[PDB]
Amino acid sequence: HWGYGKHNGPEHWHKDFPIAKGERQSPVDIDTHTAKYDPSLKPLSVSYDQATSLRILNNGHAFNVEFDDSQDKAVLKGGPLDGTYRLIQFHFHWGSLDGQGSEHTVDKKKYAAELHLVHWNTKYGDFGKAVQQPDGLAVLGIFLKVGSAKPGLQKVVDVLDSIKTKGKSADFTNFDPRGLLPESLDYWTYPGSLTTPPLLECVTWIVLKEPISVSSEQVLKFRKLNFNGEGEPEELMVDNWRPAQPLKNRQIKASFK
Ligand SMILES: NS(=O)(=O)c1ccc(/N=N/N2CCCCCC2)cc1
Ligand SMILES: [Zn+2]
Repeated sequence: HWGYGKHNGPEHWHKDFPIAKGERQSPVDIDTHTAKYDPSLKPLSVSYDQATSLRILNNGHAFNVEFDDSQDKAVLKGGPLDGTYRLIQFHFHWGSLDGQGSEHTVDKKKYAAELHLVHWNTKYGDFGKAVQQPDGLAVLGIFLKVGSAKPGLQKVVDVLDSIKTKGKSADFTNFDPRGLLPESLDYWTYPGSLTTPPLLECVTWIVLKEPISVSSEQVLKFRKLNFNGEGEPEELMVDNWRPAQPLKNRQIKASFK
């Protein structure tokens, strides 16, 4: 099966999933000088005050914090979006070292990690139907740099020892994702894809310019997770990021400056 190992990583994915070589793949390098400011872009509206987390899951490629998406609660709207996108899960990608880990890059700069808040367009009724549409998902991407701790991340970090290995889950209620948001909602946006198989071309990407800082100790605990299941040979869950893909016929737009 696909993964991030020595034999099944991103450069192999195209054999099982040929849209890996498609026209709107993610992530990309954000060349900041060529992104154009679009005065028609609206402020992002992030309304997470009623978000209801339920569980955290090691899915073998990352960990997902899952939400109740059966009511109109945590939604994302505005920005470049038409309509209303509901939060279903968040997860991260990260490196073996602080100098790599992000999926998007900024002028070729890699960050230590990247948070993806995944939302689906309510017009399609559920997530599984949304991923089949060109405007089905909106993923809010947030860079992580290593410096001062993020206090609103620590609840996630501390539960990680309970989901060390693939398939493990733990109840995870009352987690407030507002504690993961940088001060500014300035962003870049472009049309792209899921960054893991099946690599579907269904995402409006919204990448915040301002990173969040997390501590070395916090990111070190991400790197103690395992890709393998319990009782299998230990493979640390590190470098679970896809490299930048060709921009092809795409423009990245900036909400600022
Ligand atoms: N890394 S990412 O945010 O682009 C992302 C978000 C969500 C994803 N969910 N993928 N699934 C795809 C198969 C269809 C339904 C199950 C979830 C995959 C990748
Ligand atoms: Zn992701």
